[PDB]
Amino acid sequence: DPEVTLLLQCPGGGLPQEQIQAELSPAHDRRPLPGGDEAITAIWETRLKAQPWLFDAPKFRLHSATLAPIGSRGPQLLLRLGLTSYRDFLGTNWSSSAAWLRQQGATDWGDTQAYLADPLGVGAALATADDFLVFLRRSRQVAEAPGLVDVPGGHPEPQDLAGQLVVHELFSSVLQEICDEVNLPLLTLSQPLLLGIARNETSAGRASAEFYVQCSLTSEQVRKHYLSGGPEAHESTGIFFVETQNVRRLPETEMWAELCPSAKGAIILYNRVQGSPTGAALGSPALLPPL
Ligand SMILES: COC(=O)c1cccc(NS(C)(=O)=O)c1
Repeated sequence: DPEVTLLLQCPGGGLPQEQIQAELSPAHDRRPLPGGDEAITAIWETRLKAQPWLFDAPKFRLHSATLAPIGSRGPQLLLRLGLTSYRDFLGTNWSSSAAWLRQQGATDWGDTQAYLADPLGVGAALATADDFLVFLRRSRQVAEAPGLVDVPGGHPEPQDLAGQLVVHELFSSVLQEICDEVNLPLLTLSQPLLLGIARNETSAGRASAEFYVQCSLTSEQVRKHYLSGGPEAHESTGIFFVETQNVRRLPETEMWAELCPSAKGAIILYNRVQGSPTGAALGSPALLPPL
């Protein structure tokens, strides 16, 4: 799957909030463009002159993630974070010259991402009480991956000492996206576990943190909550469910060609970190059938 690469696969079935450190530093920001940031300003002015109702927004930028030696005690992951914006994103990752910027970045900084906004997305493998994952159908009238299948998530907005506040706002925000879009009560939701981080190669390699959340409602109750919002309560145009049994082989189904890249990352990481049993019990041929 060339539109998704894994940057991080978390250990021990996935990492709780309490085992993650963030470092938020201007050292982690995008580098100024070779000819200067005037190019970003130009693209932005042109866009507002077509769509004057648009507004800019801060985003978290992923610089890198470092995993501790496996089976160690103490914090298991360090996320190195800076700040970007919607505007810097439109002017870099979504620019026509994004492939050229990545190459100038290798030359100048030995980093394909150095000239890119790279805002950090979040997504969820969201399981029901009756062992299904939740999927959403994207509007055919939005710009990014129109009419494709997606999982709940978003692009959180800002505001280990501030670092802990940052990690808390990342975990908080995956639950908040589930409450806003799927219309579920917060109290039906487990604390998220981080499964890993995936990169979208169709969007110049911008990264999404992928989480696992369990809901106490059955699929039938989740559908009722979703639909009871009405067309204005969600940006998606439908909801649907696949048995966890059937997620194992989803990359061999015709559904795979319809999944947007960040949802592909969420399913691959769910399969590697939450699926894939290590024990004799869940390893046994009758519980884990071959091929
Ligand atoms: C490039 O953007 C930043 O680093 C940054 C820092 C601080 C605040 C914001 N907010 S906004 C609404 O201007 O996009 C962006």
